[PDB]
Amino acid sequence: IEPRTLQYKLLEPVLLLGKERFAGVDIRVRVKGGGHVAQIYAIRQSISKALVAYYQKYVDEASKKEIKDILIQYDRTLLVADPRRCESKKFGGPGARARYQKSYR
Amino acid sequence: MLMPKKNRIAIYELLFKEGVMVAKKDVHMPKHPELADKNVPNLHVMKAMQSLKSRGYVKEQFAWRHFYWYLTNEGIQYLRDYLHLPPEIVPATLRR
Amino acid sequence: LRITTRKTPCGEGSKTWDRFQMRIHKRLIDLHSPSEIVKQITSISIEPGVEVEVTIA
Amino acid sequence: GVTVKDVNQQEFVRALAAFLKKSGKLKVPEWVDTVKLAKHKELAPYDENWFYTRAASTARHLYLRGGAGVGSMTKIYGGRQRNGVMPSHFSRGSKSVARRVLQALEGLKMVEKDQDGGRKLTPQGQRDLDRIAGQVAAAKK
Amino acid sequence: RDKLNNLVLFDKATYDKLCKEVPNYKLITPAVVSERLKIRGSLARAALQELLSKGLIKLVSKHRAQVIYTRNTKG
Amino acid sequence: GRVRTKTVKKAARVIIEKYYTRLGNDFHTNKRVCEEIAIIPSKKLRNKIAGYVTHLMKRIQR
Amino acid sequence: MAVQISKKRKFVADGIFKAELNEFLTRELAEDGYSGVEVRVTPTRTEIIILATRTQNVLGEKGRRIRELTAVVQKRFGFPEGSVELYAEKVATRGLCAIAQAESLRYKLLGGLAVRRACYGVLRFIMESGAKGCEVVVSGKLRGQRAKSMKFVDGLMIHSGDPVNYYVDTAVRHVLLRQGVLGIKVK
Amino acid sequence: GHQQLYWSHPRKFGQGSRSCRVCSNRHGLIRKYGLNMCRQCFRQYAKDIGFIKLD
RNA sequence: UCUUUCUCGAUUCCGUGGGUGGUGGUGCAUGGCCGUUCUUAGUUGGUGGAGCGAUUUGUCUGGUUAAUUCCGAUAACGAACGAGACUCUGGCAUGCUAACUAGUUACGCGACCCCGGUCGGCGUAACUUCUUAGAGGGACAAGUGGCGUUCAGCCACCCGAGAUUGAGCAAUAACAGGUCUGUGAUGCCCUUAGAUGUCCGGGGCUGCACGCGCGCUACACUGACUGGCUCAGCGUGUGCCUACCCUACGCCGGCAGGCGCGGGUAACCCGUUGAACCCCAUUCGUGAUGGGGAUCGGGGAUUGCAAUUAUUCCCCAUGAACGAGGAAUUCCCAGUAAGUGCGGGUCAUAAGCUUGCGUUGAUUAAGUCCCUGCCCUUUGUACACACCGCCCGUC
RNA sequence: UCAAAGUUUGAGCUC
Ligand SMILES: [Mg+2]
Ligand SMILES: [Mg+2]
Ligand SMILES: [Mg+2]
Ligand SMILES: [Mg+2]
Ligand SMILES: [Mg+2]
Ligand SMILES: [Mg+2]
Ligand SMILES: [Mg+2]
Ligand SMILES: [Mg+2]
Ligand SMILES: [Mg+2]
Ligand SMILES: [Mg+2]
Ligand SMILES: [Mg+2]
Ligand SMILES: [Mg+2]
Ligand SMILES: [Mg+2]
Ligand SMILES: [Zn+2]
Repeated sequence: IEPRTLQYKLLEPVLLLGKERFAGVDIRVRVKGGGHVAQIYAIRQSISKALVAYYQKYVDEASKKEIKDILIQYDRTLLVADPRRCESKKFGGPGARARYQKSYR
Repeated sequence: MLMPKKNRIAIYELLFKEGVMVAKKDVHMPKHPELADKNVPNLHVMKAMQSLKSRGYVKEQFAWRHFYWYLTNEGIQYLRDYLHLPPEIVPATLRR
Repeated sequence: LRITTRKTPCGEGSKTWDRFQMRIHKRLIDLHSPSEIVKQITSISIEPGVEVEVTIA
Repeated sequence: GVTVKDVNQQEFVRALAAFLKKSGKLKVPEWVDTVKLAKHKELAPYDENWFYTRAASTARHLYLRGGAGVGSMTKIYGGRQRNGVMPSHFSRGSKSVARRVLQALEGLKMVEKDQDGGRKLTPQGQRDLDRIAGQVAAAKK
Repeated sequence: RDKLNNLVLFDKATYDKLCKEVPNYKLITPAVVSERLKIRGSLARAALQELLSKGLIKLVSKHRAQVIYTRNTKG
Repeated sequence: GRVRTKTVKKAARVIIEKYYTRLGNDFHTNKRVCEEIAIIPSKKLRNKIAGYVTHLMKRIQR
Repeated sequence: MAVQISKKRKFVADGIFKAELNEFLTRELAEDGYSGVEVRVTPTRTEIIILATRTQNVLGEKGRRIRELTAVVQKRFGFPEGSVELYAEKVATRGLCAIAQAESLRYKLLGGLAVRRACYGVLRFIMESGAKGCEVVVSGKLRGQRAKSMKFVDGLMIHSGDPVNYYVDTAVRHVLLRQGVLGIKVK
Repeated sequence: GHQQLYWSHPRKFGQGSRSCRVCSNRHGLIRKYGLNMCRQCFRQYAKDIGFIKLD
């Protein structure tokens, strides 16, 4: 699965929850927006949500809480969203933050 | 300013038939835009109109690149005196 | 529609720039009806900013 | 079975170049030796039978998305004309080499000019794609 | 200030030295052999690809930028 | 920092001082009170008014 | 239509028309008490409202200047004959249209009424009308070579933001005095 | 005659060829969509034209 | 201009009155326009009080607040601007209003692979979940602890999809830094036929022993050389005059560029906005190296009326220093700094200007005012065109 | 529990 350099990033939550939860599912993931890594770190969180929603939605909720809590006890970024987005270059300078270069001499 | 006598009389007639006139201030014009049926290059209309102004016949205003001239009653009466027309007929702005 | 101008008269003040947007909005309505009734609805209820273009077929 | 998405693409191009040579019925151009891959490129392609490698890639892009004309294959196949001291820009591939790769695959029945324009992959082409997919799949397996 | 004047081809005695010693290093990269015996990294890559052909070294991770091979697992 | 302006504060003292009984501690309910009785054009103004009006009601109830 | 012009191009042509008209009537009713324009671009007909407070006085002799203005608009812009028609509407808040009241005052200043008392008088007249405030900056060089500034300010006044766009009426004006040229910044 | 002299220099392209219909200047002509105006008149007339400071 | 002679028919040329023209000089005569101070938290009337007066108090020791934000102390009270507020954007709305120029969920077929799977190959209707955008609605310190008049609220933690989304505008007052070099923007002074006008062609701005500032490229292998693979966001498209449209589909040249039919004036055609990076195997090999691409010979194209100061693009070649930055100095706290490409204005060649667009993605600090600046209080002053100050003696 | 820190066109500030 290219890019193959970012695969273990993809399995971290899969390894965290284990194959027993995901075993009953097969999931294709459609991706759009952002760039390649941004989208990769996106589909990471996406499938873990879809599975928690699967047990919370179509079967009993104790499965949703146990999965979700194991997730909370491992790592909070899985739940707290990255709001981070790329800042635009601004007029009045050569770079992003700088306002134009003051030039002695 | 070299007019053809034909233009002197037809241009005075133009001033009569529409009491008022507008024109772009643009020396570098082959043809006049609003009045493109005749060639009458904008420089011709411009220089004649500034000559009329000089003798009191048009009211001046200038915007962007464009003069704006209001023809006065002295102008209406002078045009009909030159062309020897009756007092019955009028421009479209006078006619109602 | 996006435009970026300088405030300065000369060269010499600061070099300042605008970030001018201009949005242009399109709605469109399709009816299945004779022509005269639609002419009746269309004549009434329009205001200056709006521009209506009705294709007949 | 398997497809291009299933394959690791590097050994894909080497297997397909061998596969197309085995067929030996592409009608390779006369100038394959002389030509350089883009006016913006410096050396000729590393693969010796490179014209076959781009015939593979162009066909496989037409599988990925059909209707890919010459200009279309050059946009997808565009990149940095690293201008050294001047700033970088987008640079199309070479026409003669791209147009002849597409005309080569149009010749040997891999690609087909569909009605209402653009290429679609022909019955023989989709056959060859999944067979060489199985061959390369067996290699990586 | 410093310069690397590396040899393009192995002598026969050096060939015996390779056949003896190189499979003993735990790190076998073309660059490793290049720094120790003052030889080029590219022919070094071809040499380690040759210990592969003759069947002397196991690959850990080769990659366009950087390759790594070793003597096969020791135990 | 979420600090109350003088237009925020004076409004909260006027709200608690005139209708201490209607008001209460919880924001979202006494919000319904504030939007009904007082016509606040902006929702941000409404909600801020209500949140300082609430905490102040707790001050007086204390 | 057969000419089949683009959306993007048509709308910019509209913008240039608008800008030229605003400039043109500012130039026209200086003497007549110009108070803005309103180009209600309706179907077929394009209503073109002169704005003035005393519209019958600014109108003059029997509707003369208005028939020539309607004809002028048609002449330069190329309207169908009688497709565009001008209407000199009464100004809302008749004091505050600055360029009407401020320019008339500019020409009052040019006529020789003192600048302080005249601006005070207009601000007072328009205050009796019920204005919120002003901050009138009249730059130049007066009673001397130095660049002295007059500044007529009163009432509650705000400056920044968007709200100002439809809160503040603004003007920039040159005036050709006997002594020189005077700047006008009307906020 | 004068008719073959008066305006004989070729004006086919560039901001020198076309010019602002306001300024007659060759500085910043907005040529997109045929606006054809200099950065100064544009800054002057943007509100009338409909441009707006959204961001 | 000369010998020379023909048209229209008083329009005009030439004088004189008088205007008028002038990219004349002067933005240090002017209007107007910028930056920085200043992205900080500050500023100003009224009435009353204190002072012969200039002025002060209001505008505070303290708490508090991101905030001259608030509270409370209290000879003051009520106000104003600015901050905030506002407008727009992001986000919560499977809710209202809704759509063959948007699709949708139910199935079936067809070619093949081992019933199904795939397909921008085809058919079955409603609807708006997705899509598009109007109206409404939506989160607030909502929970707690210390601390505090148990006030304002802080800090920390909990609680949560949001507990600062991000802009635009931006106070009073400067500099005697700049703009008459955008215009019939323009004051004053001067000029106008034996002209300082103007028109035609051409030039300098690109003229080069020398130097600087903004910029561009580097010193390589965490990388370059050579193939293949992959998600975008900014965008545009045939014009009043106005010469150049976006472009689908098959052929020709390495490149500039050449021949058939189409869609589109545009959610219909461009266009699934066919980006790079990423990802894989080679090749390079630590080299002034394929690092670096300045300079230029000879030639082929296009852009243009016209380029010598190479129009641009193209083809082959010579190939400076530079082996990671000394005293110096630019840039940065979160998707930021930094890598990397992509687009636009202008736009004939088409981004070398300039201004955006995506894409990958840290360190450090939660602190302080030492440096550098800044803000307040007190203080001294012989300065007040204000330390870029004033000011002293010999010769 | 104190080594030092100088100057600034003649070419026009101002009720
Ligand atoms: Mg690509
Ligand atoms: Mg001055
Ligand atoms: Mg305000
Ligand atoms: Mg001066
Ligand atoms: Mg604010
Ligand atoms: Mg001027
Ligand atoms: Mg010439
Ligand atoms: Mg290395
Ligand atoms: Mg080189
Ligand atoms: Mg060379
Ligand atoms: Mg003393
Ligand atoms: Mg000392
Ligand atoms: Mg001096
Ligand atoms: Zn301008």
